[PDB]
Amino acid sequence: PRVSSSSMPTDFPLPSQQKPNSAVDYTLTTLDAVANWARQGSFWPVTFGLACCAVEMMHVSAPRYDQDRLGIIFRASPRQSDIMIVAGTLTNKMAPVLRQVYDQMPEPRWVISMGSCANGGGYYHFSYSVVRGCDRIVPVDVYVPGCPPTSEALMYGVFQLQRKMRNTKITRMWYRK
Amino acid sequence: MNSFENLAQDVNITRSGKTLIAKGTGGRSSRTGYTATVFGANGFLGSYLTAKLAKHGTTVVVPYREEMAKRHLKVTGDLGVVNFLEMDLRNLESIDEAVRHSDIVVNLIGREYETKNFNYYDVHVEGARRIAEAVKKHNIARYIHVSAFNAEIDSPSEFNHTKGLGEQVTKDIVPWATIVRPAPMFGREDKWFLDRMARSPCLVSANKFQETSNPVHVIDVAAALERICFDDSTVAQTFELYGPQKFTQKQIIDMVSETLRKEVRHIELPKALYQAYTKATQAIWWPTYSPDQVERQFLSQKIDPSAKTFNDLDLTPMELPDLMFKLIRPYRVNVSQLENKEKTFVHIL
Amino acid sequence: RIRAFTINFGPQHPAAHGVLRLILELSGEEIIRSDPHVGLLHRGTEKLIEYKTYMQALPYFDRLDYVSMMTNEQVFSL
Amino acid sequence: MFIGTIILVLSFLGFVFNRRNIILAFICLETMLLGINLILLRNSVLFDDISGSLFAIVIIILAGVESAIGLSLLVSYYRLRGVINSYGI
Amino acid sequence: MNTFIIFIILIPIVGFALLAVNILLAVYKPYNEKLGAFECGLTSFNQTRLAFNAAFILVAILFLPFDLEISTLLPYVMSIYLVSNYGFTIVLLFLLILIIGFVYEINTNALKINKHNKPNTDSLIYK
Amino acid sequence: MIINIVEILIFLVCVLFSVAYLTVAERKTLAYMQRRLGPNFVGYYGLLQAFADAVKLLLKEIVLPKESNYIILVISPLITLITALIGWVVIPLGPGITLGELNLGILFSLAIGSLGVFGSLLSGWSSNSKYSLLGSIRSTAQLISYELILTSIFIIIIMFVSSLNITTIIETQRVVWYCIPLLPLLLIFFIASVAETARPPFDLTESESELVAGYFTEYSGSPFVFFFLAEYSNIILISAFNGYLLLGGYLSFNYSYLFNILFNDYSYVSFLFEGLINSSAYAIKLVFLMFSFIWVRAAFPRFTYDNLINFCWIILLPLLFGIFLIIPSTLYIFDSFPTL
Amino acid sequence: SSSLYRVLRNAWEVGPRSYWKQLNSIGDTKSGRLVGTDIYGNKFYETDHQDEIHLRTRYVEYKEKDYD
Amino acid sequence: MYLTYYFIEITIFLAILCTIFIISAKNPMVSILYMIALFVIAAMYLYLIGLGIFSLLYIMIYIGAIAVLFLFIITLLDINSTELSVKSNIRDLPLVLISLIVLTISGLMIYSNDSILINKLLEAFGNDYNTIITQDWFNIENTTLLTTIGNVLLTNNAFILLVLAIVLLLGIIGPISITMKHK
Ligand SMILES: CCCCCCCCCCCCCCCCCC(=O)OC[C@H](COP(=O)(O)OCCN)OC(=O)CCCCCCCCCCCCCCCCC
Ligand SMILES: NC(=O)C1=CN([C@@H]2O[C@H](COP(=O)(O)OP(=O)(O)OC[C@H]3O[C@@H](n4cnc5c(N)ncnc54)[C@H](OP(=O)(O)O)[C@@H]3O)[C@@H](O)[C@H]2O)C=CC1
Ligand code: SF4
Repeated sequence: PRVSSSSMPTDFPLPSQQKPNSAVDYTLTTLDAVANWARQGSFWPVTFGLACCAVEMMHVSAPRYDQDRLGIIFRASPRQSDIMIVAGTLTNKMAPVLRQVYDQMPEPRWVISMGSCANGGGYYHFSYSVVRGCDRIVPVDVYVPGCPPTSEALMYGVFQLQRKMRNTKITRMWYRK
Repeated sequence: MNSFENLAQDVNITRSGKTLIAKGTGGRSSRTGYTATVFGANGFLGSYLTAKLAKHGTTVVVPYREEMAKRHLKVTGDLGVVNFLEMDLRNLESIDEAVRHSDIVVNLIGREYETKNFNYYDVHVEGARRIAEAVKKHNIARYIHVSAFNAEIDSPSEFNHTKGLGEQVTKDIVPWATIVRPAPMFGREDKWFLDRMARSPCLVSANKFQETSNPVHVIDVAAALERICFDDSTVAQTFELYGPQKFTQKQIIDMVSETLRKEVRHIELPKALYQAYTKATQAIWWPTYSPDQVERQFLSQKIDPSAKTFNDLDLTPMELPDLMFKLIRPYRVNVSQLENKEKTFVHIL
Repeated sequence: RIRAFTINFGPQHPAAHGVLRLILELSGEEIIRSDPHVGLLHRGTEKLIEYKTYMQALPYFDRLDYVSMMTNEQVFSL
Repeated sequence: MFIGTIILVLSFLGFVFNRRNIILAFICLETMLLGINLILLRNSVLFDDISGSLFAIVIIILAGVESAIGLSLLVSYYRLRGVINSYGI
Repeated sequence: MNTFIIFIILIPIVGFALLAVNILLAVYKPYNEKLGAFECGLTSFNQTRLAFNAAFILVAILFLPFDLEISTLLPYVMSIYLVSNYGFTIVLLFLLILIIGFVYEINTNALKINKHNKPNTDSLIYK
Repeated sequence: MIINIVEILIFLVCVLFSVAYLTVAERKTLAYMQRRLGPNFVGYYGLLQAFADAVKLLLKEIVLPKESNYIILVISPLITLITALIGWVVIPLGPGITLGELNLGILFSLAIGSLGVFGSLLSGWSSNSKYSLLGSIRSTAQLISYELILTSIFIIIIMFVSSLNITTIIETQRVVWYCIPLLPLLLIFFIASVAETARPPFDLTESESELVAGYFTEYSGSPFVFFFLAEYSNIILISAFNGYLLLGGYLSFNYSYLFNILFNDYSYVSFLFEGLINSSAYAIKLVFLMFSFIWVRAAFPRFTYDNLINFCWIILLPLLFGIFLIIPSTLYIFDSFPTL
Repeated sequence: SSSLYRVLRNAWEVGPRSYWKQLNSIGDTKSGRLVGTDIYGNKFYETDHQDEIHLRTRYVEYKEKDYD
Repeated sequence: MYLTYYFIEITIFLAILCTIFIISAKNPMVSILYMIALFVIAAMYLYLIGLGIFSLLYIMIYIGAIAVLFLFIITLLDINSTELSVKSNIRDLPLVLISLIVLTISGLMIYSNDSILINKLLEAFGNDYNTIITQDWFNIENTTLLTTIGNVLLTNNAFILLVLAIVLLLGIIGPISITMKHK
């Protein structure tokens, strides 16, 4: 028990406010940029979409607003999808099913909530068989609003999620910024 | 309908003077009135604690360290209940900032291995000194500080030494802090107790496993901790939270192996070679078994009789053998009357 | 005794059009008994039309059968 | 001759003392056939002739058709009894 | 040391290295609801044994006697000049003995699975 | 010793790149068939897309479900990987340019394509489910059933050469290719090649089976990158087999007169120029062939297993017996048997 | 259209520095006519050219590396 | 240079080792996978002796048809199996040891022709003399081994190829005729 004194700083920047200074900092920032950019340029959702908002997702697969040109492809199994899209309603009969699909996906996982029926119930908010948004079931990162949220707006929600992937800082975090 | 189980009453006043009228029936969309800051809420104990805390609508303030873990807490409270804000232990403005509006505050910041940034002295007594100095400055009712079992200053293990030192420093700064000392904690995907025994290639140790400690379920620790959090009888009291019956490690591993129906490995090589091996594995980024956790393989459960148990807050902890089967379920592997009955089905079409 | 192996075409399936649970009991590859389950999308739109006026009840119809909106609008309007 | 004789004898004793299932008995038969092959192919190489290689390339095909026939015999054995015993037939 | 055997040693070390960089660099973090096989977002009971059709097993039992011929035609194709006019007729006869067993197989319709979806052949005789 | 390790380094790095950009080129051309652009957000014109997939895919975790043998689950990607990659030795990029020149290279090429079935079938038992096992059954039965006619097409071609060496076939081919006498053989070898990889003209497992993602549904990370690499290595490997025994291997035209104009003497620039022409001819054969695979993917629906087995065993194989009888009889009628 | 001549002639008209900037920006090479600029600072362009599909005519060139 | 000497002996040891994992493996199909490994060890030995042709015939025919058939059986059929418990096979162990000794020695016996029994066995072990390989220039064409097999299967033993066709026919007719259920 020899150590009895600490020399830790009282002013040290938060991770949202910190810029790199040392050669190890630029090294971990470059390595982090490689990892985050790999997480963006390939971007694989599971095609959970079930109702009105699923056709609007099939307009993101359409040749006018392409998703292949962004790197997006529907691996239709949650074991391989990075992310999930709750695109449509969530009744009380499907809430364990939605969770069991979300439980399976490998650990770097996000989820975007497409539509107004998928965040806060929506048009069917006061109904006996509905979940008032998948916020109760799955932890959601980006909310895309719109009752048929325009393919423009769904793509904008995807760009917002990719911006959240820019500042994930998986390797700067381990340095304890 | 739902009901406020945690509260004795409707209208509760704090010690600081704030008056808290709980609204509505129990449940998700209701609000209790309390503002609570749980430090370390991404941890193993803290997830169950802020699950139980935001269940009835107490506003939970979560200072987080990384952005990717904390997502799993947002589902447990209503909209507006749980509030995430970033914090480093080094910036005093963030510790100053997180506890500023809290009616109650708990920390569980405790790290079992030394880092390049923090030793044991940095996280256990100096971080607790910074948090408790903030809580003294802001006049917060009900600061409660969790520390380890077997936490004394005379002990040779560094962990237990600086936990006892952290308890003494948070007694010096805030006199009205409840200090709570739980036993080893088994839960679902726990740290080193059952998740380690269910998957381990070798399960190597010292001591020939004969250390004595009893394990407590973690929803029991979180339930006892929230039942502390709300009554004012538990101010300035030290609590021992130890399970019903005392175990040894070979007994626990026999209990795990009889429910797995698989023979878990046993090595028991000498201490100095083991210590040098842990010293070698400290230089790797993912969290490895600590070398001062070797010293805690000798230290057994030393209970203070001058403390208050589960019996005070009206809880009976669940035993490990009744609950071994549920936590060890995924690692479980799995004659003539059948053959007299299978001679009537069709198998080739 | 023809013993039948039971499967679902559950929800998470591309050819199930999203919401369709379909218990199929097969013997080899032939289906000897089928059983569609449904209710995974059911929301009680018809209990809700009774609490809204006719003009407010108008969107409940193009919400259902969401591939062909104007026809669902047309049947309620007629 | 050591590798073919050792494969033949160890495969033969593993066949004889099989009490655990039946597919071990089939694969012990096939490893026997491999051992007889090895002994013969070496004798062809040491004697400078294709002659034993002629018997080898014929017994390859006969081991194949033995597998095809006997595994259809097993499917016939399994047709009436929806499980195969551990102790044997 | 030819460059043939560097390759057969060298593909595995590449594969072991890619498997190792996955095991080292990705997190592990499992639990019970993550574990468990996938069928469409619904768990179920698996039946201990299920029945199958005879054509399923018959494809791969029948596969081997045709495969053994195709490797029996492989000694001939290398010696086709030496056995001029004579080994030709022997290989003809060999292939013809095979072809009549094959036309047995195609006349029995052994690999075809029928459908029990009969359209109710029997008409409506009344009283 | 320095010279054989740098040649195998450069052939490795040329083939392991060319299986990565195959998948990029596939998404590109499948997009333009469907009147949409391919990826263009990852490189300057969409290139190094496959590197984005690969670097992310190595960062996903590996989950090993509770019903599974964990070893078998991770060893079937390794054996399918190496088996789809060991067959890249024996192809020549010019006369006697292989990575091992052996006297019987077809028998090796035909024994490695026999080893690739296991990583389907064995992968069915890892995570043993009765809805997964039977899908692995259907896949393995299809896979062997079309490997039969693959091997048979080979032996019909070796009737003309009577040598299991491969550059011997391509040197034999200088008088005439083997596609232009044997035109129906090109069509049925192409469709057996589409079958042997389980491409999505002839697929049932990835789409139609009770698993949503084929036999490899439950995977993540390294066990998916190895299968993904192995399928497209299988693409370009059976494309190579077509390139040497049915189309010209490295042969485009005579190019003696162009040399007698240009050069004066044997020098390293002359061997470099000749190597560029030979491997350019081989590459344009192989690239037209991968375009044919991607082109037949675009236009067509898929098969029932009954349609598939009725296709192979009842239609194509009796026709193949007629081919066995007609071609040595044609070599017989005229006085022409091929000499060793 | 998707021809090489269109991207080649637009690369010649726009110039190499702005070509490199548009290539880091978008995949396409576009030549417009400066209709106007934004209060945030975002130049907008409109395309005369004959071989342009519908909904291709107008576009933005942003200012920031992080664009919305 | 002399690292490349003991290869044959290594394969023998390796082949021995593989058989112990065949007869003692908890899962069946894991032991059939060890048998596939034993075919690979055999093909290693056949390349190593000088027969590079056969090694690929073993990998084609045995591994790629017979083992694929076996694995294909074990998948969709029911087979119980018991583990190698010590209590059920410790009663077998003495007859195992006696048969190991006798069958091994007596397999090593008939390669030799002295009337004395002990002189038969020692001639099994006296092999350490190195055969001298001389270059003879009498052969003008690349008759490989497979060419000679195709000359002797087709002229001198054409009837064996033809009776073999009857056997391959039987291997077609039989499995069909069992597993039909005609009408
Ligand atoms: C006088 C001399 C004798 C003259 C005859 C000459 C004989 C030699 C010619 C051999 C060429 C054979 C080519 C393969 C023929 C396949 C036959 C076929 O089309 O399949 C028929 C099958 C339907 O079978 P069936 O039951 O009879 O239908 C009756 C409906 N009541 O339907 C099916 O199975 C579905 C069709 C599957 C076809 C596979 C398509 C996949 C890929 C197409 C490859 C296209 C190649 C493009 C490549 C690039 C081209 C530039
Ligand atoms: N067997 C056991 O579990 C025992 C544990 N305890 C004590 O209970 C408390 C929590 O136990 P447990 O849940 O199991 O373990 P934890 O995983 O919760 O311990 C770490 C927690 O505190 C955070 N933490 C560690 N170091 C720091 C730091 N410098 N700054 C900020 N946060 C930090 C961690 O952040 P992050 O979430 O990002 O990792 C995490 O939330 C600890 O105090 C422990 O000493 C008591 C006796 C035995
Ligand atoms: S969000 Fe809107 S369009 Fe989508 S399913 Fe719900 S009501 Fe229909």
